Amino acid sequence: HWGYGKHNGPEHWHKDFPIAKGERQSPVDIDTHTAKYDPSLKPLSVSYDQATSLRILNNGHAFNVEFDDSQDKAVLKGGPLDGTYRLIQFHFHWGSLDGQGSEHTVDKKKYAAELHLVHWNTKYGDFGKAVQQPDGLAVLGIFLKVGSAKPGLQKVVDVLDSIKTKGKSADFTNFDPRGLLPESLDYWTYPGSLTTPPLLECVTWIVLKEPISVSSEQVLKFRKLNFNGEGEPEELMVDNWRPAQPLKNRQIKASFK
Ligand SMILES: Cc1cccc(S)c1
Ligand SMILES: [Zn+2]
Repeated sequence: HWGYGKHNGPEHWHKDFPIAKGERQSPVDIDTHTAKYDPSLKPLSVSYDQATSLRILNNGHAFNVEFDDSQDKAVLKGGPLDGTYRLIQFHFHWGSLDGQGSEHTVDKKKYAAELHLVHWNTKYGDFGKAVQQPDGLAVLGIFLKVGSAKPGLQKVVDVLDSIKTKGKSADFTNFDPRGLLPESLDYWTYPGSLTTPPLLECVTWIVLKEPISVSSEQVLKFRKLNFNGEGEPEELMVDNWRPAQPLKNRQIKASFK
């Protein structure tokens, strides 16, 4: 099955998921000089005050912090979006070395990691029906650079020892995702896809310009997770990023001058 190694990595995924070579795949390189400012973009609204986390799960590809999405809590709206998108989970993609890890790049620059806060369009009723629609998802993408620690991330780092291997989960209540946000909500936006199989083309990407800073110790703890299950040969969970894909017939728009 699919993964990030030599024999099952991104260059292989198209054989089980032909949409890998589709018309709106993600990630992409953001060429800052050609992303035009769009003064019709409305401002972005991130309302996370009532977010209710439940659990953290090592899925053998990344870890997911999962939210109760059964009520109208933790919503993203405004910016490029029509209507309201509900937070369901967040996860990260990261490298084996600080020089690589992000999925989107900015003028070919790779950041050490990238956070994806995944939201579904509430007009479609739940996540499963939303990923059958071209405007079913909105992903807020946030870059991480290594410098000062992010205090808001430490509760995640500290729980990773309890979900080292594929299939492990842990209770993870009362985590506040506002502590993972940078100061500015200036962003780039474009239509794209999940960056992991099944690579579905459902996503309005909203990629923040301002990275957050995490410490070298915080990211080193991500790199101690495992892709394998318990009792299997150890394969460190590193380099779980897909490289940039062809932009094709797409324009990237900037929310800021
Ligand atoms: C499940 C899911 C949703 C959105 C983006 C990614 S990379 C994955
Ligand atoms: Zn992702």
